Amino acid sequence: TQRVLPYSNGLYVINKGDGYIRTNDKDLIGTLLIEAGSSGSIIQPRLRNTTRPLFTTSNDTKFSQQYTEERLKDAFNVQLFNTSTSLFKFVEEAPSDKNICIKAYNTYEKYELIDYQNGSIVNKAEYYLPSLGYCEVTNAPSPESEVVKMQVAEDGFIQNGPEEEIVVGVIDPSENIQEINTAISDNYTYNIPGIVNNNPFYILFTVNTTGIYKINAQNNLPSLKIYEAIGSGNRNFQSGNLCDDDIKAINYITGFDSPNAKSYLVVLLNKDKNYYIRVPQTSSNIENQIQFKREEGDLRNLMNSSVNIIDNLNSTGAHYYTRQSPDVHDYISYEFTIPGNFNNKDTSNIRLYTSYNQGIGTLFRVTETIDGYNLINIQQNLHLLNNTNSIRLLNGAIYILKVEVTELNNYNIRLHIDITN
Amino acid sequence: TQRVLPYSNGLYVINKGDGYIRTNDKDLIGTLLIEAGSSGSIIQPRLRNTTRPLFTTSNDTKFSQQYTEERLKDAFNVQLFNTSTSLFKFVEEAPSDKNICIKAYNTYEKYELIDYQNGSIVNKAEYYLPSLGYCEVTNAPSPESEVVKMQVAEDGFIQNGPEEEIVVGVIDPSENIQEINTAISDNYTYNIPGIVNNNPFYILFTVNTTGIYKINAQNNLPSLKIYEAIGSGNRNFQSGNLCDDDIKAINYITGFDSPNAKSYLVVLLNKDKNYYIRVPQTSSNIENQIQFKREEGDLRNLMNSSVNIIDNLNSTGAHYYTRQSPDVHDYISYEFTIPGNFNNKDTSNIRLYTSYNQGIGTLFRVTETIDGYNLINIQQNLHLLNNTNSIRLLNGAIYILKVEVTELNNYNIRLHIDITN
Amino acid sequence: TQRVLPYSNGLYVINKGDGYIRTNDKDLIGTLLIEAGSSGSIIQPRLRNTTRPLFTTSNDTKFSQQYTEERLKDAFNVQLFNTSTSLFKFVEEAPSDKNICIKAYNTYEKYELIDYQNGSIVNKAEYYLPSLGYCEVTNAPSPESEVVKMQVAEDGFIQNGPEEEIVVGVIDPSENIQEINTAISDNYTYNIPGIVNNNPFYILFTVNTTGIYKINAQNNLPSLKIYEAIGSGNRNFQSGNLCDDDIKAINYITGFDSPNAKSYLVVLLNKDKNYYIRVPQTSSNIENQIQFKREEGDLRNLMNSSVNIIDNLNSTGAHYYTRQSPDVHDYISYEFTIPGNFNNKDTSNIRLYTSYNQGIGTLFRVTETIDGYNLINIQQNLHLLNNTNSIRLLNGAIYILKVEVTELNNYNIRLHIDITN
Amino acid sequence: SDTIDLADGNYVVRRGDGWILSRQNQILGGSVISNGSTGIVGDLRVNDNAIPYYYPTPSFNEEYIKNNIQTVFTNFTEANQIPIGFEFSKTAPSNKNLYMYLQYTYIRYEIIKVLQHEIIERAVLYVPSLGYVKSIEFNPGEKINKDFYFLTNDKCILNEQFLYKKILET
Amino acid sequence: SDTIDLADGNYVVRRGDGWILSRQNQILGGSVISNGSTGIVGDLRVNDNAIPYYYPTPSFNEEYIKNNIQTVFTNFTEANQIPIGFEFSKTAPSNKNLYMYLQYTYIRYEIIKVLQHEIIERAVLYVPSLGYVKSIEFNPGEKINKDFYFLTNDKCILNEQFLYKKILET
Amino acid sequence: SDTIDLADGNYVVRRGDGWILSRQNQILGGSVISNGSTGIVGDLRVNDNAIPYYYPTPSFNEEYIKNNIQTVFTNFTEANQIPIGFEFSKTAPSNKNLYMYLQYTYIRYEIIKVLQHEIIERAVLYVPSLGYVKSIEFNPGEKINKDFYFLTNDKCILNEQFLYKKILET
Ligand SMILES: CC(=O)N[C@H]1[C@H]([C@H](O)[C@H](O)CO)O[C@@](O[C@H]2[C@@H](O)[C@@H](CO)O[C@@H](O[C@H]3[C@H](O)[C@@H](O)[C@@H](O)O[C@@H]3CO)[C@@H]2O)(C(=O)O)C[C@@H]1O
Ligand SMILES: CC(=O)N[C@H]1[C@H]([C@H](O)[C@H](O)CO)O[C@@](O[C@H]2[C@@H](O)[C@@H](CO)O[C@@H](O[C@H]3[C@H](O)[C@@H](O)[C@@H](O)O[C@@H]3CO)[C@@H]2O)(C(=O)O)C[C@@H]1O
Ligand SMILES: CC(=O)N[C@H]1[C@H]([C@H](O)[C@H](O)CO)O[C@@](O[C@H]2[C@@H](O)[C@@H](CO)O[C@@H](O[C@H]3[C@H](O)[C@@H](O)[C@@H](O)O[C@@H]3CO)[C@@H]2O)(C(=O)O)C[C@@H]1O
Ligand SMILES: [Cl-]
Ligand SMILES: [Cl-]
Ligand SMILES: [Cl-]
Repeated sequence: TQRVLPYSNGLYVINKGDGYIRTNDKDLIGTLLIEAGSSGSIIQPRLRNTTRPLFTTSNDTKFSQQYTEERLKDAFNVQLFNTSTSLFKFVEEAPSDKNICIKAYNTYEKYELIDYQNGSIVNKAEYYLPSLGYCEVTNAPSPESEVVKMQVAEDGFIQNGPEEEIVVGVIDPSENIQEINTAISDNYTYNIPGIVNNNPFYILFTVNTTGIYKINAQNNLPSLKIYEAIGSGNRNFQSGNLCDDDIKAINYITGFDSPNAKSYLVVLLNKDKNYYIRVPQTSSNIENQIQFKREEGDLRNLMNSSVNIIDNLNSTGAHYYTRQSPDVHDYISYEFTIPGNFNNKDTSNIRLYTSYNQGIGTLFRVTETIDGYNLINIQQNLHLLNNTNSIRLLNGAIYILKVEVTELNNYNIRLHIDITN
Repeated sequence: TQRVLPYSNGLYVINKGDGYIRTNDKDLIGTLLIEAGSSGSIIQPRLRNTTRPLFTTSNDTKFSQQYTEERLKDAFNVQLFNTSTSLFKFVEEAPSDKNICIKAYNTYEKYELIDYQNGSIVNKAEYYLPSLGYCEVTNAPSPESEVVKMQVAEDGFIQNGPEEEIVVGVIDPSENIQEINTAISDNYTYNIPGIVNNNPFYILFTVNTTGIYKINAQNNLPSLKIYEAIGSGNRNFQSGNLCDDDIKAINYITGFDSPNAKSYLVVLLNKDKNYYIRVPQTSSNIENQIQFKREEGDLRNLMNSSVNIIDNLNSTGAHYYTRQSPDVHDYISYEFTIPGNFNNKDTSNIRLYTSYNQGIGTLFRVTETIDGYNLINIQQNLHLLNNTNSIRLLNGAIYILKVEVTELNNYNIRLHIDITN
Repeated sequence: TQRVLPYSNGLYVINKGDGYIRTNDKDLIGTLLIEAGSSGSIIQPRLRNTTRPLFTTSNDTKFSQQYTEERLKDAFNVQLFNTSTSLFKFVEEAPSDKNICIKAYNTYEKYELIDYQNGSIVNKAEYYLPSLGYCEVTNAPSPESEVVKMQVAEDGFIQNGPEEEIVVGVIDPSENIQEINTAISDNYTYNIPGIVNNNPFYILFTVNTTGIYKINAQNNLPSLKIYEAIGSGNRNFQSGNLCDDDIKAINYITGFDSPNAKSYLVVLLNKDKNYYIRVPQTSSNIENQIQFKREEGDLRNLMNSSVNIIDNLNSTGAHYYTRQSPDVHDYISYEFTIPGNFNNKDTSNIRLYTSYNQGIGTLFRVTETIDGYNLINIQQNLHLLNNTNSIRLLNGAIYILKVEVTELNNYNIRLHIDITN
Repeated sequence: SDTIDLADGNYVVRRGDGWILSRQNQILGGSVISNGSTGIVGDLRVNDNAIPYYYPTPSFNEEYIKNNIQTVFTNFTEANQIPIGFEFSKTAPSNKNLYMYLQYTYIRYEIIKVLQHEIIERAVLYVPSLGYVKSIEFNPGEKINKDFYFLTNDKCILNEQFLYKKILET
Repeated sequence: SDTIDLADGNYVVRRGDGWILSRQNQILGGSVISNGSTGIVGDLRVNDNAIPYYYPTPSFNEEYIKNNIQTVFTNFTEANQIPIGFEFSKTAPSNKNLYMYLQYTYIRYEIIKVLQHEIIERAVLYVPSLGYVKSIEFNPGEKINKDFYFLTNDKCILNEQFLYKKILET
Repeated sequence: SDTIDLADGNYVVRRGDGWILSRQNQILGGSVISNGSTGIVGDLRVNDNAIPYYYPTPSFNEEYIKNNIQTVFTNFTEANQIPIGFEFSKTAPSNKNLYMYLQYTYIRYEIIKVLQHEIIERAVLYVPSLGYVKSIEFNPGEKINKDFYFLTNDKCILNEQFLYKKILET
């Protein structure tokens, strides 16, 4: 009954909430018994600035405390771990009727650092950042009930703060960040430099005018991913140039991790934002280029998604293609050619369906003119999950299927393209 | 019109209350004139921890300030004399009608250290421990009445705190404390070691089972005193063993100071308590032993008291015996033999009375069996003070008179045993 | 439309009020947005004692910051300029209805140091002493109105405290202060010592009995000024002696600055006060004396004022005499002789008037007896301003005109004495 | 857009107090108070929490930014050496739990280059001001809006301002 | 008695917060407030008032006590190096005098040896927690109960507790 | 006058708390609070604000003054080494402005020489006590009484006192 985490490969820092306390009173500051009418206070005055963060890792050599702290700084801009100048204080006035107790606990804000790879966590660290306390008030204990013995609880935490799950992706520090210093207009070709050979790396770039862009490598290989720098473009600005604010907190937009898969990106970019492209590890010594193109035509209908180029569709029968499933309400696209000669008459029966994930699909007929690529919407509201409906398409023709995930039941999405005749 | 202090010989520390201030504004912190509706505060923030205790002694060479402080530590566990981390603060909001003044004074908790010997104080020290202040509010002074001149008061203190007299006896530090490491059951014989020859000393011991014990030295010489360690047995515990918590705060139970007087102790001891026996200075080189015996029989009726063995009762006429009077509701006992041959027929007229202190007496006939000592109650509710009533007792028979003091008019109790025939 | 400042020559320190802040938010501490029901505080806890006074001068070499501070100490007894141990704190509870903002500003108390000479300021310094803050609360800003751009204001201050103008004269530090150590009774002659030759200086003296005194130099040259030491005589006291409290804060009483003008002083002196006489720079090497005389007779009617001795009145026609005008409700007097032989019959027509300042005048006939000087009031309620009324006076007779200024329109007062016949 | 009715040249701009920064919102931690109690959180602006955030541009480096801001507006280098405190108080209603968290506020300063009624270059400086607390009453297991915890873009909790002065050449 | 339904062996036991010690009650002093005024007394738990009270036994020495307590429950050596304050407020009613005095509270820990459903050995550790104030309104010359001033035996001002864990052999 | 019903000789006199000094009134500064807000000003009596003001006479020099005062009355040299704080609170009414300023208060001591029912010599010592705030509500441009700001002669804001003791010869 585990949730499906449709996260892209990479690092994530997760704020799992505030007000965590350890078990067995390990973080009890103390209790005050306040008589009726009176008041009582418990104070953390910061006469000393020292705090005691808690840390556990599954991998001391990669996710060390130093590394984990740098990741929390990348994500949420935390900078004080050992120290604090922030005071907290709890005050309670007991009502005129009865006496009152207040218990004060030290608390922690829980951060989880994960390395997520191909559908599971491969590295995990928990960092409990010292917080600003928890105060529970109760009625005064009566004499004496009776003391009932209790075994200690297992080691662990209890949250007393509100529910919270804030997920922030972060730049992998082991990978280089190259920059495109000039803002991108209608076209741009980025040559992949030898300074970053073979290893995966990021490309930081911005755009001149808000619009939809097609991004890809030569022959759509390898597949790329694109991120948005969270909170970028709110500050320093130079017309037609990139302003790097050293933001390592990233929002995944679209893109596959499988590098041998042909694909291209169609994304809406804001001129007041910075974006990261991640190009993966390539096992070839051949020179490559990242191409940027502003889309003014029908290709705009594919935002935001990666478009898979399907090549092996040259015989009839059953064919399937597996990719990482987009999250709910996100898109994935497929460009394919019906096998056979295009003679504008010969046709084949095509059945498109998914195996586990429910998706709404729209089918486009693709024709390239001297004005660019034209998309004719020929099928709408296709419900893909175990779809038995079939349609007759032209042999040798080119089609694009755009799929919106609506029910995420599997980490992967499996598209089937069954062809008969 | 002086009170009678029925204290046993030894050292006492007396908490005489809080909120003492010196005369002539010597401890005035200051005055705040608060206008109507406004508020005012006077604060002791402990930015410096220094305090200034006051001390006077009648004997610098025994009751020095060092010694006196050690005695206050023995009694009440005070440990900070020069310093304090305890804050105090006074706040006043003036009513909407009139203006208000608040005067704040530094205060002292007054401790008296006394050496009490044979019915008077022979050494005396006063230690004024710095306390947490006194705040009096008054209406705003009017213009101008007129300033009337006043001579300064004599040097001294004024108490503004509530009435308090807490008397705590303490172990004399000049005397050794020997220990009985094994808890006492039915019988025990403690040999007096040569390491503590001649000098008075204490014996620290505990008991296995709550019960009444007879305690005495060889031939009931010398007379012993027994104390309870205040607050002992609340903490560390080992079955059948003594756990010494180094408690020097002692509650006198019973026992005489006159060492040449034959006596024994009959006391109720708790298994969850520690007790001190004080054996006095003995002017003999002969070996002695302290004997402990659990009483299961009629001797239980004598708790808690010392029993005086009277020996010189071999002629008719008037006889008197002086001892330190027990406090009100406390006991003292006397074991005596009617002069003459015991022939079960010859009898004498006996008159028992006290001179100044009123006491209720009960008379026991003592017969020793092979099962122990038997006590036959033959007289109840004897009002001893100037008693003229007389009773006929058997010559050569043994009797025990148990006296409960009900009116303490004299430091001493004087028992008279007048015998005629 | 400038005010007339009728100040005597010398130094003045003026407290121009509290709660001054600079323009363009230069002294903004910050803003707190407090939600409804909640409270917020802004605190200056003095964890560091450092403050930042502001200073501007027109003359760095005389009115330096050091000098100016010494003058503020002379006037108001300020002693801490760089530092402060005084805390301030602003607290605001937002009502249940709406949210609330509080803005806190650092403030300054503005002091002006002026050197005032012959009707204008010749040296000027402004010292802004760090004060205890300004707190304005406002309703919570609404989204979003719209941000309207504004050019910055000119550099300067804004007062948020109440209106204040406290003017305190101070002793010129460059001039010596000589002392008359014996309190003055009926008569005293102070010889001017060679230790203070030529240069102007002060004479500090007190009086034995409250009364009216005539003070002057030999032949009424030079003219003197008299000051009162503000707050003197409230403290240390020795019968018949002067007690110097080193008070340099002075209240001008009367006296002219023009040293070649013959005059004498008639002033009411309190025995519980100290007074300063300032004798000006004299361009003569001749020995001089200051004479003190207690007035018991008619000369008492001239208090408090300087009396000008007019000498050049030996022909008929128009004559005018210019002096510094006393402030409103203050006095100035003139002693003159009607030209001609005194034969008790020959008379002249005299017209007395002022040119710009309105004054009420009373005219005295002066006759000297063996009992002293006698003043016969011969004219009352003379309205001097452009007075056309004339009176017939005796040739060779001596008169004194006492003038009370009622309307100050000019820095100078111009008395005209027109004589016809 | 970035259009402004000003002449050509460089300007110092004070954009006002009350600015909060993105992502940074919960890094100081927060308090959980319950059932009638009062929670008070505060801080102390000195030394290494008063260090400002610079965002320079090719024309406007850090020293240029500092000097022009401290000349026209408040000198934050002198001011922030002297400790200033601030506190916030919240009271939990009976039988309910309240969570309150603290974050710093900043004065936002800008250096803008204007050419033909258009801002073509902008440098930004955030100087630490005071603080700001947000609070919410919550039940066990109640889902809370992400927006309450996490701020995606810098915003001003007050009304924004635009107080300018033209910078003249050396 | 000292009978307990546990197996044989040694145990660490947390007996709870709110313990006050005998004889010690008034040694910090107290305040006297009058006629409408408010008195506030407090303290600061650091260094040499946070030093705990050990009471070892032949089986359980101090180091054994410290290590087992700090392993299972709170590490007081690390915690008590960081200053924590606490305050109490009392208000005197009009035309009456009020005396308030302060004393520390402790967490009580125990090391017990159990043999045949019986506690045959017990070590005790008191670790300083916070504090507790008692107050009384008084007239001049009014006799006050001795029990108000002086505590003869250790007691818990709260409900006692018994939170145990069996200690396993080296 | 300076007539007193005492025998001949020298006396130490405690003239009471609550004395304010002339000219000195506003030198600590003041606060301006507005519209419902509360202003709290205070100070801390230590070291170099607790240094007393001596005013000796030919018979009574400073050391004579100090020794006789500290013998009979409070020893201010020992006392004023230990920091004591004091605070005042004022609340501005809605839609009005309030100005509050602070000044120190002093205990006034005197050494007097009496001859034939007459004080012929008097030395004075002012020892810093606590403080005192005056406040006023004001409108923009409203003229304020000079007496509110500036004190011409030393006065006691409380009732004056005269607590004497005759000084006996060495
Ligand atoms: C019609 C057909 O043959 N479909 C096969 C497809 C297509 O070859 C492919 O989708 C076109 O791009 O591939 C299938 O298996 C691939 C799939 O599992 C993906 C998942 O991302 O990975 C591919 O292998 C990767 C491997 O995972 C990498 O770690 C690395 O080793 O490289 C290889 C690629 O060279 C699988 O080939 C599919 O299910 O989509 C199988 C279809 O039969
Ligand atoms: C019937 C009779 O003789 N009674 C005398 C009694 C008994 O001898 C005695 O009580 C039996 O133990 O003793 C009386 O005087 C003694 C009494 O004052 C006690 C007070 O505690 O002290 C005895 O002297 C002590 C002395 O006080 C010590 O300081 C030390 O010197 O030792 C001697 C004892 O050797 C008195 O002898 C009595 O009143 O009880 C006198 C009776 O006549
Ligand atoms: C009737 C007559 O001549 N009146 C003249 C008067 C009288 O001579 C004088 O008032 C009697 O004392 O003087 C007038 O001018 C004098 C006047 O301006 C005063 C102002 O204080 O100053 C005198 O000159 C000063 C000069 O200002 C000083 O700086 C210094 O240089 O010394 C001289 C004095 O020697 C003027 O002589 C007057 O208006 O009062 C002119 C009258 O005509
Ligand atoms: Cl699927
Ligand atoms: Cl008796
Ligand atoms: Cl005129």
